[PDB]
Amino acid sequence: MFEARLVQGSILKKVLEALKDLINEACWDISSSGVNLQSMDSSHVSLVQLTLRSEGFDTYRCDRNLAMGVNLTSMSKILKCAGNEDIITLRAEDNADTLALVFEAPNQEKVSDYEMKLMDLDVEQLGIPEQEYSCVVKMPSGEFARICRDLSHIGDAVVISCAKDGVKFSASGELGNGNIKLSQTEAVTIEMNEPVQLTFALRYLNFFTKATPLSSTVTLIMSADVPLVVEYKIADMGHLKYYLAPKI
Amino acid sequence: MFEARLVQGSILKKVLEALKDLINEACWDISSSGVNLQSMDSSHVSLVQLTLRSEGFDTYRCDRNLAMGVNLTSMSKILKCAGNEDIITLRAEDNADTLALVFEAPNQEKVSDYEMKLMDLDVEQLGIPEQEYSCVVKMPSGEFARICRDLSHIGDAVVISCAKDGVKFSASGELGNGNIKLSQTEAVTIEMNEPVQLTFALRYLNFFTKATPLSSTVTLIMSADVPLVVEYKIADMGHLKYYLAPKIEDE
Amino acid sequence: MFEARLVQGSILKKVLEALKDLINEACWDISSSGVNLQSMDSSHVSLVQLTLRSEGFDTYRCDRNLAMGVNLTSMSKILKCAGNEDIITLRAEDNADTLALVFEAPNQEKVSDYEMKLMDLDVEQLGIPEQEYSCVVKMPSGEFARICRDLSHIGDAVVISCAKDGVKFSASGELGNGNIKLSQTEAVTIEMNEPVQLTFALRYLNFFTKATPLSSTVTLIMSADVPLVVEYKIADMGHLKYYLAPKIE
Repeated sequence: MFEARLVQGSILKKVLEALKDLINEACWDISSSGVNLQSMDSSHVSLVQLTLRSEGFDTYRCDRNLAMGVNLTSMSKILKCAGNEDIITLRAEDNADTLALVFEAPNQEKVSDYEMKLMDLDVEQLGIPEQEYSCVVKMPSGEFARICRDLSHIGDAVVISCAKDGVKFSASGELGNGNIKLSQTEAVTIEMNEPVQLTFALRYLNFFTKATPLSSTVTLIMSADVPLVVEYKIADMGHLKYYLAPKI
Repeated sequence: MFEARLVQGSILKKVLEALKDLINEACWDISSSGVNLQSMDSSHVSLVQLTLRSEGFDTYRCDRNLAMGVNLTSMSKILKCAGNEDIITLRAEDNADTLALVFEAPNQEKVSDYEMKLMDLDVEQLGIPEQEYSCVVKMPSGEFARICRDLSHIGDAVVISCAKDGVKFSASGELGNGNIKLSQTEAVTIEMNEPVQLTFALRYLNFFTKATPLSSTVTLIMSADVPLVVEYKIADMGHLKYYLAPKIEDE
Repeated sequence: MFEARLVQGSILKKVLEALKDLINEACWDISSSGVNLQSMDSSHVSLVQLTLRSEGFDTYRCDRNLAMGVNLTSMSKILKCAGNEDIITLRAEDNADTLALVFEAPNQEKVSDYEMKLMDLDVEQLGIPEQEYSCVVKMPSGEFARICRDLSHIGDAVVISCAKDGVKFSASGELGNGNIKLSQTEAVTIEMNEPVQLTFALRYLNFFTKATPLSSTVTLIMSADVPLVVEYKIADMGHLKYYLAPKIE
């Protein structure tokens, strides 16, 4: 048996909202420590990793580890049927085949029960090398989303430069060019251990900022020659992290 | 002759909003007791009936019965020109041809006058079978609209099964299946005099829920072998009722 | 060297929003008295004129007159990158080629710098139409926008009839007709020096009401024989005026 009860169900809604634009299907790895999901995006450019610890659920039981193949488009459509204050319960039998989602309204007079067919996917885990923290930028998540949206009107790629005084986002295109300079202060903190200057495709960052509702801050972790990490904390539960390799 | 003054003009706006998605044209029957309208949908699947009693109007005068053929799209375009707090007056001369709508703002500095051409429509007598109240469900109108929208993501048809303790709405499709169970308590009341289980096309129920702004509650009246009634009360005036035949089973 | 600092940058955002539906490219004429723009719209029916006087800017310096050819679509995209409370500075070197727009948040922790390529345009050469103030109506801008939208559901043109006590807006089409009567009082004032009854295309007036955010009042200046003026004041700075001919003449 697998059964997990989450009183703040909107978390799951926001999680699915943050993944379906990027991934069509993926494996949810369920174990006694909680829920882990790792997947390349459907264009095989970026990597996504989700962690939800068992301690963040109001009830959690996992008799046997399972790897559930899920069409995220379908699961997101089902989670649109939950109200933002619903209690959400996931349940799956040993040897999978279907996953049940139960939404209990807080009045207690209405209960919704959805059953989703599970898919047959063979995906193997990619390893994540140890992180080098050359620059770490923590900033309001809405400000980062607006930065990416603004510069994608100028160009298709952003140059992120992190040096002692601050962090700069630059783009260049047919209409001209732009840059946005942030200095350390809705607080902005900058840990610069060695300067970095890297180029990234704005299309993928604009996908990553769909996780903005999960947290009021985002963390950017940059180092030379390794993927940028864009990370959102899922309070008292885990994280959603996106990895993106720099250009050229 | 005909003249009716309605101080809460937004009612008419909401009425037209609730009809234009289902029917294009309809005959407004005007008499001294008030306004009646009945029409099948443009696909002749569902039926709509509207009553606005003369007593719900602040002024009401009708010297001779009229059957006004109205393009509901045009009437809706005109009523979009009224503000939500406008006083709305309808006026028509004996033997019709046009309907006048006057919108008076509450400031009193602005008055709008619209004249709408009427049209010639074929009217087919339709009878309503007396209602059998096998199951009656009263619930918040917003909750019913959300139930219908949620399950139309799962499938195109909803099975409504009504039993002693409660009512269940079920759907099935690709993606899988879902059901939503309501128990008696934003109050939900369930009168089950005999069990009913019927299937209905979610597309038409989704048309019916465009009436949600007229009332905070909706009533579902279900019986075996007779069309479902989905009813919204128009407080202190009348009602909008929608009728939908169940889907026919296979074999 | 041209440099202009505007502490209420949202003015510039609203201006570009009020022009971009109507004009793709136009010349911004910069002089020591300020910023002037005039252009026919992209369909060559209506005329648009913008004035922003130097005194309205908190800083203003113009060493030499410039004619900056600007793609207004590009400029509006850049100005969407400014927040509504940003301080905006425009800057251009002598002999143009690019225009710099600097957006400073008021906390001072964020600064955005955009460089926009200018273009060489062959301007049409236009006079500003003659004025006669036969009738002048001042009214809330939102009410005027609502009148134009509502009647464009009835017909393609509005007949504006002006009398001493009030003004009437009428339209007619295949579904029927409508009129909206305003009397002099969110006040509407009417200076009627000669009676007027004039017809104008609602499609173009509906373009003009995109300037509604710049002002809570709009002024209609009507005459037989010269173009209607629809005017929005840009408070303590200038105006945006739209012109439409009453007749084909």
